[PDB]
Amino acid sequence: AVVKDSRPDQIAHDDKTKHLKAAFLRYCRKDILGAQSMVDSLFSDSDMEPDDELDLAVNQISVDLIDDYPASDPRWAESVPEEAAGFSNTSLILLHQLEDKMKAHSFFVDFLHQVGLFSRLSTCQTKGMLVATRLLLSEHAEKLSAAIVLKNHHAKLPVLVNS
Amino acid sequence: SLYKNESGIQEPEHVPWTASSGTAGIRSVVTRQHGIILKVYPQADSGLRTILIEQLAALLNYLLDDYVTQLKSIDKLANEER
Amino acid sequence: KAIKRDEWSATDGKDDPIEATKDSIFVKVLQNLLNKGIELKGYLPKAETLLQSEELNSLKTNSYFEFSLKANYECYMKMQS
Repeated sequence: AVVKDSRPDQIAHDDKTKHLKAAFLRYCRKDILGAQSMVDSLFSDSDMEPDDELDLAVNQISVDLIDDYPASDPRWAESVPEEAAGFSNTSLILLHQLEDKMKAHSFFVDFLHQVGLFSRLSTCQTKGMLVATRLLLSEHAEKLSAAIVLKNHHAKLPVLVNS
Repeated sequence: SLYKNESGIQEPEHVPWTASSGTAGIRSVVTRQHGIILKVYPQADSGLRTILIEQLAALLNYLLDDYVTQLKSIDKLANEER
Repeated sequence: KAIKRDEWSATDGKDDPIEATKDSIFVKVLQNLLNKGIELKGYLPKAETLLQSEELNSLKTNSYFEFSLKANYECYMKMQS
């Protein structure tokens, strides 16, 4: 009734970030209790005043999800150009990838809301700029929406839009 | 509505990519597009010109919305100059 | 054999796997199957068995060929699911 996930550990900050992303993975696999237990384990109140690191981890999650260049399954390791199953002028498939990334961002916002770290989110330095986490999510999702929209325009007038 | 901790706190220093300015920034791009629409306009037909004016009007509407939201985000207690 | 009748931009393509195969016979077979009621996701072999098939693996010298195989099969399979 409770499942707790983990993801590859590169750094300590990367490890806590990947543990949060794995709690997201549990959320995606329909497990509220496991994700909530992992969020309780990774975050607990020991006096509450702003710190940059929680915002940093959520922001790096979002930056990875938006700046991702597919490499995972062989067609994505071939999305990385060596196409024989890589990206070779197809509209619906990449629309589906955009759909799944929209799914990922939406489920991540929902996961954070249902675990309750949203109220603990704060303003973080980014490229030297202090930014609100929720508005940062808005901006990244609007970039993804722009990608979806260009894909739609391709699907509507391919030769025109692709040219 | 989803992006609210309690009701949210407006930190005036906040630069969305669509709020970016400069030559590649949205502002110069929309200015040049305005100019191009205007250059087309005398040579455009009547309905062509009509579609031009509604499209350009909507674009300027959105840009002014951007600036107004920026202004409402900005505070002045120390940052009146920004 | 049905796929073999189709045409391909060989040795790297320049077309959409989805839209380009509509004029090909095999996709028409797919719509006929759908009209008769056959689900492409379940009755059209998974990409595993597709690439297991030798007839399907004899024309992979066109990267676009096998790519388009995969793209179209997955796309319409998922439209079925």
